[PDB]
Formats: sequence, C-alpha cells, structure tokens
Amino acid sequence: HHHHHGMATGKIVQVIGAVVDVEFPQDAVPRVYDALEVQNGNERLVLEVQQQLGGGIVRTIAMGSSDGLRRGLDVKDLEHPIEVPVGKATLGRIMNVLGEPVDMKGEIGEEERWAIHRAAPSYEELSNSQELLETGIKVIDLMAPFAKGGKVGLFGGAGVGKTVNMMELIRNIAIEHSGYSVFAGVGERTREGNDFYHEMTDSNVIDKVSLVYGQMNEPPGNRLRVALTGLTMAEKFRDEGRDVLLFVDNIYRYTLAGTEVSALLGRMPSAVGYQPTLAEEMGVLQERITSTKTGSITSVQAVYVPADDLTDPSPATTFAHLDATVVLSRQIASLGIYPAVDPLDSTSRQLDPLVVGQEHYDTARGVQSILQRYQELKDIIAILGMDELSEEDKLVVARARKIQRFLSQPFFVAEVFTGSPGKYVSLKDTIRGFKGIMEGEYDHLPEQAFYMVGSIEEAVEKAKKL
Amino acid sequence: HHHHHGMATGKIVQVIGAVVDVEFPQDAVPRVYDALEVQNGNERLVLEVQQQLGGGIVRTIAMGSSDGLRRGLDVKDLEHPIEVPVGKATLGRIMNVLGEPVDMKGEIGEEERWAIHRAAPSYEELSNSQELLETGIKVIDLMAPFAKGGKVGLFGGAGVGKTVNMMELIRNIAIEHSGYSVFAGVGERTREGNDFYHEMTDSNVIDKVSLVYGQMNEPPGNRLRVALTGLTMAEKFRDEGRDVLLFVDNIYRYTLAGTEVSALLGRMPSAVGYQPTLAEEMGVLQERITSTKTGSITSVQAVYVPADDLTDPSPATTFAHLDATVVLSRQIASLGIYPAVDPLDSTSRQLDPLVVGQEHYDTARGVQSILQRYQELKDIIAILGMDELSEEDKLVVARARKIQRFLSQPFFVAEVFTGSPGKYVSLKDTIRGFKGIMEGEYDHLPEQAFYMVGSIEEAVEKAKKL
Amino acid sequence: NSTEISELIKQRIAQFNVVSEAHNEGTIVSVSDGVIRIHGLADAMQGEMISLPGNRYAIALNLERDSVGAVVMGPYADLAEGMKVKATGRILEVPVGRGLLGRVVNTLGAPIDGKGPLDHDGFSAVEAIAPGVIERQSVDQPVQTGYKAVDSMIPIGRGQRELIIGDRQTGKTALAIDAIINQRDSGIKAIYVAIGQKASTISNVVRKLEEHGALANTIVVVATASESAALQYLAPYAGAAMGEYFRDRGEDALIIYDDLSKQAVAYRQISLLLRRPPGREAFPGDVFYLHSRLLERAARVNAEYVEAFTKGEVKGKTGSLTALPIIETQAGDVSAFVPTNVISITDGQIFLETNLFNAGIRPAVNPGISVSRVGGAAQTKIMKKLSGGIRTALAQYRELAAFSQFASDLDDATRNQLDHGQKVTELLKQKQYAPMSVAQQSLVLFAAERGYLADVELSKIGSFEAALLAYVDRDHAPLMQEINQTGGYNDEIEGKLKGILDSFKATQ
Amino acid sequence: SRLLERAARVNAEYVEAFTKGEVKGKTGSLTALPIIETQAGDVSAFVPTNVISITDGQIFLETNLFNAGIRPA
Amino acid sequence: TGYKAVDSMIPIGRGQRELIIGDRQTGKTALAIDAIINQRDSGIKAIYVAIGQKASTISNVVRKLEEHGALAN
Amino acid sequence: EFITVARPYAKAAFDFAVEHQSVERWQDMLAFAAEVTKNEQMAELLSGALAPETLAESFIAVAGEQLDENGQNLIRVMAENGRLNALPDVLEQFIHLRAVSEATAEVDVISAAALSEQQLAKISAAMEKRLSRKVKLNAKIDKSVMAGVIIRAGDMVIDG
Ligand SMILES: Nc1ncnc2c1ncn2[C@@H]1O[C@H](COP(=O)(O)OP(=O)(O)OP(=O)(O)O)[C@@H](O)[C@H]1O
Ligand SMILES: Nc1ncnc2c1ncn2[C@@H]1O[C@H](COP(=O)(O)OP(=O)(O)OP(=O)(O)O)[C@@H](O)[C@H]1O
Ligand SMILES: Nc1ncnc2c1ncn2[C@@H]1O[C@H](COP(=O)(O)OP(=O)(O)O)[C@@H](O)[C@H]1O
Repeated sequence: HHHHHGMATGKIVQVIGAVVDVEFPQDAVPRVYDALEVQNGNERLVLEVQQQLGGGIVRTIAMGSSDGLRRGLDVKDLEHPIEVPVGKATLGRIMNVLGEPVDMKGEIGEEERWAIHRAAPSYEELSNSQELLETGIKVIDLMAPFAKGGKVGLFGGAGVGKTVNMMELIRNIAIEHSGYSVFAGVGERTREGNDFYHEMTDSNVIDKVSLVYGQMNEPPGNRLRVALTGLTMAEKFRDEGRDVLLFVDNIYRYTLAGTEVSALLGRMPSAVGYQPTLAEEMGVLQERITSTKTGSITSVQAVYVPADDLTDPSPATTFAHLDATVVLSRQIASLGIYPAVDPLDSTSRQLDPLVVGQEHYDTARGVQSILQRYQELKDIIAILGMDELSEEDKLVVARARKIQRFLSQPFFVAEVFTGSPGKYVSLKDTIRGFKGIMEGEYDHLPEQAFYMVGSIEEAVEKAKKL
Repeated sequence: HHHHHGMATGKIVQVIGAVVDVEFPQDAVPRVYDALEVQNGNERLVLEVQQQLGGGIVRTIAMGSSDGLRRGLDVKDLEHPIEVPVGKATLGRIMNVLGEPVDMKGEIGEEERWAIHRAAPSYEELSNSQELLETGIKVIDLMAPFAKGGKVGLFGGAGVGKTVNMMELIRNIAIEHSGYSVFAGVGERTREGNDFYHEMTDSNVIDKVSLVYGQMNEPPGNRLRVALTGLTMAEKFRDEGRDVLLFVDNIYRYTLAGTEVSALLGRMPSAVGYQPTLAEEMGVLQERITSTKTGSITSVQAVYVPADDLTDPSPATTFAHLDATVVLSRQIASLGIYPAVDPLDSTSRQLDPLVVGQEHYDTARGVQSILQRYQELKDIIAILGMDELSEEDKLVVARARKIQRFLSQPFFVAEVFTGSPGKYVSLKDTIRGFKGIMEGEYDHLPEQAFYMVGSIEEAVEKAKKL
Repeated sequence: NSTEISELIKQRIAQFNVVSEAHNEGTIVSVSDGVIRIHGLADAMQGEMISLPGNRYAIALNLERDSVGAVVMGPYADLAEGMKVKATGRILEVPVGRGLLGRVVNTLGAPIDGKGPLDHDGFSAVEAIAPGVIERQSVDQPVQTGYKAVDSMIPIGRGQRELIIGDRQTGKTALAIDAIINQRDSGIKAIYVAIGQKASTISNVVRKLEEHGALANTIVVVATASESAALQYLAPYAGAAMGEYFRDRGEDALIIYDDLSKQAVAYRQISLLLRRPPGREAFPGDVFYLHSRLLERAARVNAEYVEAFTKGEVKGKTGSLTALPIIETQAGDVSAFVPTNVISITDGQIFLETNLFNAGIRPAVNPGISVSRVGGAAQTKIMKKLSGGIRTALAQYRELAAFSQFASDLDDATRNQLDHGQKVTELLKQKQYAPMSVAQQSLVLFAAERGYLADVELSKIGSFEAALLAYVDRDHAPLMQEINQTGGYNDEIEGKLKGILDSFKATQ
Repeated sequence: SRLLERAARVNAEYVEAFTKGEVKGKTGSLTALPIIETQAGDVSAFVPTNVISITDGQIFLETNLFNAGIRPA
Repeated sequence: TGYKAVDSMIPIGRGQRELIIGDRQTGKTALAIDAIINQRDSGIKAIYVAIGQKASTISNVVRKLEEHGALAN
Repeated sequence: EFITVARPYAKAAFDFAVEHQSVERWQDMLAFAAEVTKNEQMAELLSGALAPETLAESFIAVAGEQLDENGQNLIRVMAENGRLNALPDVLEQFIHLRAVSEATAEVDVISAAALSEQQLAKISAAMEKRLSRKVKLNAKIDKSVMAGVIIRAGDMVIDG
C-alpha cells in the first residue's frame, strides 16, 4: 500500500514461503513503510520491506499471498511510504484492514489520503493536564473517575456485552460530548459479523462508528495490520475538534501474530514464548491514546490476558500499560439487575483516594466501606440464622440491597431496544444521595419500586408515589 | 624485566575486546599462557594466549578490553612465563593483582619468582592433622569439631548473611589460634579498604600475613587473576615455614568469570552458559592446596552462592571436594537468632561414636530425633493444631525450641552487630547442658529466658534470676 | 570476485594493488535497522563515536578486521544499505557539570522540554569508576528521609549504598512527596534516572515536585517509551557524569535511580538480536557490568581523595556521592541475579511489605526486613542514643502481637502491643505529603519514651495527646527548636521535654 | 550394554576362558556391584533408566533414616 | 556383606549384578566400606573402581581398609 | 565449487572488465590457472599454504605465468579471500555467463547433442534439424522415434 511513481525496480530471485526476497533496485532501496507493488500473478501484491539489504534482495514480508508467482516476478518502485485512504469521514460503514470497506461500497468513505503511520506519543502542544471524564452513569462515572482520553482496561466475564456498551455508549457519550466513537477488531469469527452487525440496526451507530475488523481467515500479516486504520483514521477527527474513541477486540491476534511472526522468522527474542517487540508496541501504542489540545484520544483497552499469566507480558503489559480495570462477574447480573459491573475492584487511583474532593472521597469511602462492611452480613450470617440481626444487619442489609439494586440506573441502551427509559444519571444525584440516604436516612424505598430509577433523583418520588 | 626481549607479535588485526588476535609469523605464540607486554592504549599490558593457533593469531586473554585502540597498533610480548612475587617479605602492604602496591605502603616481596600453580603432597606425604579445634561459641564449639589442614566450605554469598559468619568466624578463628597466617582478599566492597583493612592493618594483625586488596569494580581478567597470587604466596609461604592459614572468600568472581568467560572465547557451554572444565579447576584448585609435609595449610573456603544457589556446581563440588559443607539458610537469619548459620546441613568427621563420645552421640541423637520429629510433625501439628497432640508435641516442641533457640549466642563480632552482649561459652556447660534441658531437669525455662543465651550460665542465671 | 560487491568486487578483483582504506571512514555494507556493518575503518578506534547520516553517535562494537559493527542511535530502517559515515574520533562526550541544575535535561544531552539551555562544565566522560581503598571513607552526616522511623531508625548519610524496593500499585515511585520540600537542599545538584514515563508522570511529578519545594537543584534525566540502547539500558551508567563536579571536588553529590530492572529488557537485543548467549530470561553477563563501574561506585571520598581527583582544590575536605537507587518490585519479586548481585554488591537492603501499603495504612515499611548500611552511624544523639531501639517496637509488637491470634501477652506486657501499641508504631507513620525532621524524632523520642505521652494514648487519647501536647508544647515553648540545632540526650532534653510535655499535656 | 555386559558366570562346558581346554575355567563367577552415589536417590535420566532398567537388581536409600538418629540407612 | 538383612532378605549371588542408589551424606560410599566386615574379612577377590579421590580419601581409605583384615586381598 | 559465489566472479568480470578487451585473458588465465592445479601436486601443495602471497604468486606466477592484472589481482583477491581453493565452474560460468549476448544452443532429439545455432525460438532448428544434410546419426536417432508411440501406447494401454 504505497504510491507508485515510476514502476521500475527489477525482477526477483527466491520465493519460498512468505519471505519476499525479490531483487528490486541495486542502490535505490526504499523506506520501511514504502512497499513495492509487485505484479505477482494478476493482482498487485505489495510487500512491506522490514529490513533492507544490499544487492537488491531485501528482507520483505507481504500481507496476503502472491496467488501463484514464479521465481522472477516484476516489482515496482514507490515514492510515498504507507499511502492509504482514510480521514474523519469513515463513520458511516464498516472498514477493512487496508483502508477499504467490508460491507457496502465506497472504501469506508473515501476522503483524505495521507500517511498511514501516525505519531505515537508527543507533548508540547498536547494536553499535559490529564483531565477527568464523565460517562453519565451512577455505576460507571460515580464509582470510577475515568480520565479524558485514556486507555481504561476491562476484565470479568459476561453480563454486560457489546450491545449494552455500544448501545449505551453510542447515545449518551455521543450526545453528552462532541466526538466520534469508532471501533476495531482483530481475531473475530466469520459468523459473528453476520449477527453482531445487526445490532447496528437496533441502536443507530453504524453511521457514527467505523467497524474495522479482520476476522480470522487470513494469516498474521494480513489480519494483524489493522493498526494503521485506527491510528490513521482516528487522528483526523481528534486533531480537528472532535474526540476519537476506538475500541479493540482482543490481544490474541497481536500477541500470537507478533510473537509467532517475530519469533518464527529465524531470530531470538524474549522468553516464556514471548517476543522482544512487546515493550515497543505496548508502550508506544499504550501512550498514544492521550489528551490533546484539539481533542481527547480515547481507546477501549479490551486486551485479553492468557488465563492470568503473571510471568508473561499479559499481566505486566495489561496491568502496567492501562489505567483502571473494571471487572464484571455473574453475581451482579444473575440476580436480575441492569448494570453487571460490580463496585469491588472497579476503580482508579484518583477515584477513592485524597486527590479528588469531598464528593468522590465521601461517596467512595462510604460506598466502599458500606459495601465491604455490609457484604458479609448477608452472606456469612445466612449459615447460622437471623436471630442476632440488630440495627447494623437491618440498616446495612436494607441500605446495601436497596442501594445496590437501585443504583443501577438504565441508560439509552434499552430506550430503542427494550422500551425502558432513564436518560442519563447525573453526578449530583449519585454523589449526593448514595452517601447520606443509603446509610441510615429516609428508609421508605422498597426493592420493587426502587428498580429502574435514575440514580437517586428518581428514587425519591418512587417511595411515596409507588 | 630480564629479557623479556624480541617477541614481536605484530599488530592486532581482530581485536574483539579481551579475545584479541594479533597475526604475525610462525614463531609468535606463548608457552602455556606465558606473560606478555602488549602496548595497546595505556601501557605494557599482559596478554596470555590461552589457545594457541597457527599464523601467530592466537586467542589471547587479557584483563581489560580493547576499547580505544585501533586495528593496526603494533605491540609486543615477553619471553618469561611467570615473573611476580612469592614470599613473606610483603606482609604490611597489600599485594595489587600480582604483587604490586594496593594500599598506602608499597609491596615488594621476594625477588625469586617461583611457579604460578599450587602443588600439595602425595598420598604418603600429606601430614593430615587430626587436632580438633573449638570455637568461641557453644553450638559451634560443642556440635562439630573441624580439624586442621582441611578447608571447610561455607556456601551462600552476601545479601542475606556473610559478614556475621565471616566476622565472628574470622575474628574468633584468627584470634583463638595464636599462630601465623597467609590470608589475602579480593572481591570486596568499594568502601571496605577504609574500614575492614584499617582494623587488620592498624591493629597489628597483618604483621606476619601477606594480605591483599581488591573491590568488585575490576574487569573479567583482573578478578580471575587470584590463582597465581594466591597459589604463589600460599604454596610458597605454606611450604617455606611451619604454619600458614588462609581465609578465602568471594567465590562469585571465580564462578561467574570462569563459568561465563568460556562462552565468550569460542568454546561451547555446559549448564546455562557454564564452563566445561569445572571438575578440573574445582578439583585441582580445591585439592592441590592442602597440608603438605613442609607445613600445614589450614585454609578456610567460602562459596558465594547467588540467592542460596545450592543446585549448582559449587554445592556438589564444594560438598565433596572439601571438608565441611556448611550453608546459610534463611530460616535462622529470618527468625532473629544469634547464629544465622545452617548447622543441620553437614558436620565434621569428629562427630561419630569412637572419636566423638557420649556427649556428642547423645546430643546429636537427641537433637536430631527431637529436631526431626518436631520439625517434621508440622503436617499433623500445624493444620490440625493442638487437638491431636500429646507428649511428643510438647516435649519435642519444648526441647527443640529451647535447644534450638538457646544454642545460639554471640561471638565478639557477632555481639556488636545485633544488640546483645558477647560471652565466651565452654564445652562442659554446652556439652553437659543437653541432658537436662531436653530431658526434664532444665526444661522449666521459657522462650524469653532462652533468647541470646550461651550455655548453662546464661540460661540458669537468666532463667533463675528473671 | 567471490562476494557480490559490484564496485568493490570489480575494483578489488581487477586492481588489488591499490586498496586505499586507511581514512577511517568509507561507507557501510548493509543496514538492517541498527545492525549496520561499517566497511573499512582500519585506523579507527574500537568503541569511538562517529557521526553518520543525520545526528547520531554511531559507536563500533569491536575491531574485528574491517567488518566493525556500528550501532547508530535511532531507527535506520528508512535508509538504504550504504550509509556514508565520517571519522571515528573518541566517545564518552556527555554533558558533565554540576552547574546545569534547574533546567530540563534529557538522556541525549542538555536539550529537553522546555528549557533546552543548560550550561555545564564540558562534554567529558559519563561512566565513572569506583574510588580507592584507603581513600574511600564514608562520611557520617544527618539527613531527613520523610518519616520519624525512617530518619530515626535507618538514617542513611551522604555516600552510603543501600537497596530499596517498593510494592507495585501501592507507592513505589511517590509515597513520600515531602522529601524535596522537607529536605530543601540535598547538598548539591540532585539527579534521578528513570526509564518509562509520559506526559502525566513528567507533568504531575514536575508540577507537584516543583510546586512544593525547590526544584532549582535537581537535574533528573528520565526517558519515555521511545528509548534506544543509550537512553534506556545506559541510563544508570551515564548518570555519574556531573558527579565529578560535586563528589570529586569537596562537597557532596546527590543522585537517585528508579525502575532499574525494567530497562533490563532493553539489553535483550544484546543477547537475542545479536546472537549472543542467554541466561536469566534471555540476558547475558552485561548486567554484571552494573556491579563493576556503575552501581558499585556509590561511595564517599576521603581526605586524600579530594586532592588527587580535583588537582588541588579542597585540601582538607572529603567528597561524598549519595546515590540511593530504588526499584519497583512486583509484589516482592527479588530472587534472581539482579537481586543477589545488586543486594550483595552493596551493604544495605530494605524491603517494603505489600500488606499495609495497599490496605490504606500509611506505614509501608516492613518490620525487621529493613537492614540499612548506616542506621546508627550517620545519626545524631537524638536518633542513635535515645531513639536507637526503634526495632524493638515493631519487632516486639509485631512478633508478640502476631501470635496466631493469641489472648493476651501477660496482660500488662501486652499493653505495648494492643493497648498503647498503636500510638508509637501506627500513629508515627508519614502519609501523603508528610514532612518530618528533628522535631518528630526528638519530640516523639524524648517525651514519649517513658510514660508522659506513651502510657495513656490510644485512638482518642493518642490523637488528642499528640495534637494537644505537640500544639501546646510546640506553640508555648521556644527552646525545643534548639533541640533541632545540636544532638541532644542531656538534661535540657529530659527537663524541657518532661516539663513541657507534662505541663502542656496534663491539661488536655 | 557392551563394556558392562561382563556380569555373568560361566559354566563347566566353556573350554576357552583361560586354559584350553579342560580345567581353569569351570565355576567362574563374575559379580558386579553397581552402587551409584546419587543425590538422595536421584534417578530420572537416561543413564539411570537405561542402566537401572537394563540390569536385574535395584536398591535405594534415604537420608532421613541415617540423619534422623537411627544407624541404618 | 555385613548386615543381617543383606544375607537373607536381600542376598546376592556369585556372578550377578545388583544396582544401588545411596543417599547424599548418609550411606553412599560410607556404608559400602564401613559395614563390609564379611566381604573384607572373609577373603574374596574383589576389585574397586574409585574415581575422583585425594589425600584424605587414599589415606583414610587405605588406612581404614588396610587396618582391618583386607589390606592385601 | 562456488555455487553462490560463482555469480559474482562470472557476472562482475563480464561487464566492468569487458571494456579492456579481456575476452581472451579470462579463458586462458581461468582455464590454465584453474586446470593447472587439477592433479595431485599443485592442489595439495598450493592449497595448504600459510599466506596468500606464496600460493597466489607461486600458483599464479610459477606454472607458466600467463596472466596480467586480472590474473594477479583476481588470483590474489580470490586466493586471499577464499575462492581459489576450487574454481571448477570458472570456464563454464564465465563462458556461459559472458557469452550470453550471442548464446545459440538447441537441445537433442533423443539422440546426440547437436547444438544448433538457434538464438531465438524456432530459428535455425527447423532448417538445420529438418533440412538433411543429416537426418539420422548412429547415436540411436531413428531407433528412438518409436519411443513415444510405443511407450505411450504400451504404457497408456497396459492397464486395459
Ligand atoms: N503508604 C501509602 N498510603 C496511602 N496512600 C499511598 C501510600 N503510598 C502512596 N500512596 C498513594 O499513591 C499515589 C501515587 O501513586 P504512584 O503514582 O506512585 O503509583 P505508581 O508507583 O505509578 O504505581 P505502579 O508502580 O504500579 O506504576 C498517591 O496519590 C498516594 O495517595
Ligand atoms: N553404618 C553407619 N551407620 C551410621 N552412621 C554412619 C554409618 N556410616 C557412616 N555414618 C555417618 O556418616 C558420617 C560420615 O559421612 P561421610 O563424610 O563419609 O559421607 P560422604 O561419603 O562424604 O557422602 P557422599 O559419598 O554422598 O559424599 C559419619 O559422621 C557417620 O556418623
Ligand atoms: N545474630 C544476629 N542477630 C540479628 N541480626 C543479625 C545477626 N547477624 C546478622 N544480622 C543482620 O544481618 C544483616 C547483614 O547485613 P550485611 O552484612 O549488609 O549483609 P551480608 O551479611 O549478607 O553481608 C545486618 O544488617 C544485621 O542486622
């Protein structure tokens, strides 16, 4: 994928495997991102030269395949390195792995055509204050203070799903803050694209998100090259006035393709079955999603660890490269609640300490101490009996059950899918209601009438009107 | 020096740091790694050819690297093999590397340079002294008794326990002997020349011993050059007089430099990049320097294991190629004892039945059975607690805890490094006190009365007076 | 013409009588993004720096005939196979000088964000060696660490060598943020080598560390994720460039190091990409060089070392190099060659427990695991003679109180481990940005050592007794500040501390 | 299996042995003691499995009996 | 051999092979020379293969093994 | 026995060194210097030398010495760098690689190597191989014409 200017180069030499050892020019080699569009077979299969060598036979690696080529395929010289087509007009259809499309026509909105290799981390003109963000929820923003343009990690199992995060985040974050939230995908299934995409017809996000997934039918270089579309396409909207927000799928494609491709090329690397390029890609790619002066660059860090491997680079890179990591177990969703994200082990460093204010410190200390001190009064005391239940068991059980079952406010995910409203929860109701009325004051709200209420604002009228 | 002429080894063509290759004619190679005087960048440096080859370009072994020199600087060599110092004249001054000045005073020594290899006696000429030596403590002087002539190997390096055992063992063994010595010293700290050398060099203690200096800031060839200086002064001083003791330490530079320098010289590895001649250097260097007919050599070895590395060649080679196989476990130093030494690892040869006695046999059998039963009864007394216990748990726990907790005491240097005082115990109270505290007579003491106690005076006076 | 060289093949195979390759320049044979073979260079020095295409000091590896391996700083994948180099003069030309304190300094020189103008003494050597034998005496001087137990128990002076390790996600890089504001000046120009930072760490650490204290005497050279071999693995070895202008002159020298093992992966290219030998997690013996003339050179100079290293400038004074290197342990991960060689090459070792550092307590230091090199040698009279038994409170209270949930340790004897055991151990802990000096050790060790402020002190009595006694005694008496001027442990400390503490604390 | 295969006794029908061919070669026993000094019964290599499995006898000891206080090992 | 269980519960024949694995610092090389009074005093044409020794091994093994009943046997 | 090192000696000497009228010096110097050490004296006696001046100057200047600058420079650079130990494909690689501008050689019609002067496809092979002159030689030319119909009919019809 480069701008060819001249179409010369030369012939080839060896073509065994994926090692593109074509003898192009003598003393006129290109750059690293400047690929040579060789005419192998019928299509123009380009190969990215990872390491140039003298004579002409350079160590190049192609994405797909040559579709049956001979030993002397003609190559072509290029000028502009990594010349793909992207821009801020990609929010309308599904994207591919080379700047084209995967759904309809139009190459995922053809607009600009600049360099595909965007800048990683920078300062000077970038925002170094690192401001906080607000998603507009009582169990996401009031329990975890996320930063504006950060790579917040994710953990846990099921419960929420992609429909709750995409449907709830495609309407509340899109209207509450100016910006285009895109997505990605490397290492998915071939059938999920025929079902999950249908969700785009149930929340109206296809016109505001660029689905760039590579599935898994290709190899490592043809499916793991989705980093140029997100960084090259997300930089056009975050550096213009809006705020880009990407979303990754997993780390099996980058870890397996990077470790297998970097370790299976005849060179030694890291230990424990890892490669030496994990610190450069994880450190350079993890620090690139930062706040700037023209817009915050946010990215959903949805990396998958290797079954809690502390000796490999998944726990060190995922736990040391990201910021807050929220976990969602089956206990919060098995009882019949809205939000499946529990309040335990789901906070940042500036959300429960003394680096915020009296609202976050009093709400985090009161909710954390009330939840941790009240979680043992209903589980460990059930094996004996309820005869020794005083004011702490009734007040902690009623306040913990009513606050835990009533704090899950519904967003805009069920407003155009199920029929339940709720709009968005504010920080004043969840921060000024869960620290006073959820401990030992106004004990008039039950368990059935307090459900489906927006933070603590809608729960006040439900105790006397229902 | 004394021709020391001609040589003419040509210029260095392939200078790869320490392994240089200066090509010349057909008669330009050393004789079994002889001395040289190559003028690289500084002055006339030594370059012993460890591996001879054709054409003059041999695998030379020097101290420093080839940094700063060019690939065309002409150098030379020498004709003599070994020309250093070996005598009892350089006693007040430390020997630098071979035999130069390391401290404030200048060292000269004997002008007649002998061989650079230690040579002991045969099978019918080695005067093995069977005199049992007692220490200044209770368990070290009453448990096992090391004989003269043999070197007791002490595993375990610094960072957990080395100064407590080396200070009390070197001070009590060197002060409770009244004789001559020939101990040197290399591989110490950077500030050890103004604290450790000031007491031995200013307290009239190195007046009849050829001491030496050397920190850990040396190169690969400079730290491993203690074979000629140690074997020359130890072999010459051990045979030219009546008695010459030694106290070698810091075995980290010999194992790391000797085991790691073989892989960088063209040879193959062994165990994770180890040397293939560990049995010849360890067996010849550890067995070729013992007590001969001309004089006894009661040396003291100290193996430097990294983080208690008891599974390498130092434990298997030092445990069978030397006298005792002591170690430094973390259970004695982590509990807060006054010994910080592994006394249950191995013992001497004078702890059986004929050469021992009823005190060593009864104390070793009762202490071994009580320590093995109490230390091995954790599977039934730790998980189950004190429910299924009887007289074996209280008697084995009280006798093993009282004898193990009361058998440790200070030894001058071991007293100022902790906080308690230092009192020299005897053999009658320590050897006769095991039949009363572990039987039922002196078992009325508690845990606080047995802490920091010598034998029977501190336990009886502290337990009966407090 | 055995090898395909086009120009050199036909010229060398057709005219071998004229070589002319003694200019120590030429060009390069190939360029595989870092691993470039410099052609020629017969008279060039091995290891000397040379300016190639751009702005990078390309230094050769060894002098193996004419095929020397040059390593240029930065990525060289965009250039073709055949970069023309210049002459190789001499390497080791970093910015040495203690007068560049105050401005922003990076790992490449004296240009950073945003002050790129730092006046130094001159570009000289950076990798300094260790000192001598008799001319290497440790200077015993007092300093403030940040807490009462840290400065009163393990008082590390100028020129010591101790190992420090912190818990992960608990406080291994910040913790005591009042060190720069409470310590003011650290003798001379300070330094702090780090590997792995961004805009939030430099902006929050520079704004928080510079907004409270004096940041005009600290030249920290940190590095981000885009660091090469001379900016990541060579950060702890090139930090002693300006020390010769402070330690080797007459005064002292302050230095620090954070995240030393994290850069060890940067050495993997010298064991895996260079086809060398491996050992612990694919690493050779290069880390052993850190135990030579790098981390083992943190020693104070003596009286005779100040006259030879400075060419006659002090003549009577003694230099010092206080380089305290720390590391971020992964929940107590210190059982390899780096922990054994780093902890065994010096004379001090300290570890931080992860039990109380992440539960909300301010006491992150472990009890009994802290074994510093100085401790009571560099302390004063109020920290070594009167406050020398600091290990008996944590060892006796932790060992006597942690008896598998016991009943009572002789009732009254348990008062120091259950009743009033939290007023001298748990209450005397520095929290977020808590300054400490001689008033905390002298006032807490000269009045609360008998029964004036240590008997009836628990929760309400402990907080009200220390707050009312410290506020009334510190605001009513003026001679107590004199205790911060000299040593102590005399009749004025017992009479003034007992009378002021008893009279000021008797009516709380 | 080649140099260590000399651990079998001959019979009276062997006329070779030493003198040919009557006496001096009847009841010729050839015993062998393969007492290997392992590391506390360390036998998990190719020489331990091949040498211990290729022979006929097998024996092992322990340091707990000799180090606990008993005389037998 | 020298014990009670080595002649009935674990007896060996003349012309067989039996492998053993002694523990470290227990009964490796000390139990095969210390508890062998019948094999050294009964009179048998034995052959020992010692690999790796010194002055203490040759002096203690020659003096202890020669000061019993074997010596020149 | 250069294989991969044979492309530089044959391709680098037929372009830059072809302007000095070196078309006859490479065949006589390469054939005489490479074929003169094919016995059991100059190969074992000259290949086991210590320096390159004795083997290159003695082997390239003592057995006829019919060379000039290309022989001394190529023999000194090849002998000092490691290429003069065999040199068996110097005549075929240098003649076939240097004579590629006018290479005209055909194949065989199941008989003998005729080697026609056909520079292109179907040039002189039709007239030279079909305009007798010669039609069938004594190298099994006419007898091998039935191998296609006999082998194809018998092998293809042998299954039944
Ligand atoms: N002993 C302590 N008690 C309570 N809070 C502490 C303590 N130590 C540090 N903190 C908190 O930690 C915060 C600083 O964290 P810091 O940035 O040092 O983490 P970090 O070292 O970057 O973590 P990691 O090493 O995992 O990257 C401060 O705001 C402070 O409130
Ligand atoms: N038959 C026995 N019964 C009880 N104890 C014995 C017997 N033989 C030896 N010992 C004990 O063994 C000790 C001597 O062990 P020794 O040093 O000979 O072991 P070793 O031969 O070095 O072990 P290894 O061969 O594994 O290196 C003596 O103290 C003695 O008490
Ligand atoms: N008998 C003992 N009782 C209590 N502590 C001890 C005793 N012996 C040694 N120590 C502790 O062990 C530490 C050893 O420190 P250091 O000498 O630096 O390491 P190493 O001993 O590995 O050389 C000292 O700080 C000392 O407090």
